[PDB]
Amino acid sequence: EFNVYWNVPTFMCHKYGLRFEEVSEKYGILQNWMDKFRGEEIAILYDPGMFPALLKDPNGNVVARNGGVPQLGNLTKHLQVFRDHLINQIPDKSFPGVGVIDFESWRPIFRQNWASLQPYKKLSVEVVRREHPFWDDQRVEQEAKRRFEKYGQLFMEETLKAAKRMRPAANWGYYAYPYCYNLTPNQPSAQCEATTMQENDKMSWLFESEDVLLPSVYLRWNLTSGERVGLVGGRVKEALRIARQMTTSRKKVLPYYWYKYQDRRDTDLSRADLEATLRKITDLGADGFIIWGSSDDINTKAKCLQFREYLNNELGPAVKRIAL
Repeated sequence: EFNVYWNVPTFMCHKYGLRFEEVSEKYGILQNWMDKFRGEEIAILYDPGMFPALLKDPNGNVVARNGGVPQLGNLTKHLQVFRDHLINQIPDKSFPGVGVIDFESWRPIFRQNWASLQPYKKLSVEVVRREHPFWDDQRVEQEAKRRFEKYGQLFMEETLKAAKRMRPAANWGYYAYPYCYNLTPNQPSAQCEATTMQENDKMSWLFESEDVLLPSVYLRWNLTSGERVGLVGGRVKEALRIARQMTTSRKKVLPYYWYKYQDRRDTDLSRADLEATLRKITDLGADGFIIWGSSDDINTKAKCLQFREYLNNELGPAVKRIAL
């Protein structure tokens, strides 16, 4: 089987009379009943509970939500808020659909918190310096890294188990794991960075307890045709690699797919990119893919009509002829 899921917030277009019934009626895409955003087929939860995170105010200041870094956070407070969000957004206890937890504040591996996520390393190190003024550099750094990676793990594993316990028939997964970093400043080519694969092997606690793996395979316009396919190919092969190593049960590989170029958001994917990239996901043996969209791209009547036009002339037909 191969299943395509609709995770575009087309519920925002319903007050103009566009209900997008053709998503499932003509193209065979799995869609929540009545085109609701959260329902029996799929539900995404953006930043749920109260994960420790570093936020920057408009005032300029750094706001540390629930500690900033996970070693300074309160798990029980996080877990109770996570409970309220889950209950409200997924009220049905027998929800059998794909459950996606979208949490992107920090990565659980200390090293992977580079570029814009560097402040998490800095503050982790800083706290240890405060407690131990005489410790040498190497020592402080090592201890900072062990505390971040222990509690980082703990926050992620305990939220997944709480979701699994309260909605035991759902297929749960974290958005964007496993990472690969191909065609990125850290790894210029189309293969995943070698250290990240080893780090993915070390994260068996995550991949063993999830049901679905969801690498994000968003295309960029400033790439050649072959690299757009290599971009997808690399990430999905990494996910399939992990999945066939898992021991507790079959894992599903459902890549997150966007119909806009991420570096050129006002341009929808060309027909040639849709075909080559959906053909690649299919050829590799993935179990399906999830079509996503942003609120900012269909928050007006004009944006809804144009999206609906793109859907019926290109996206829909491409999904039906290549994938279903």
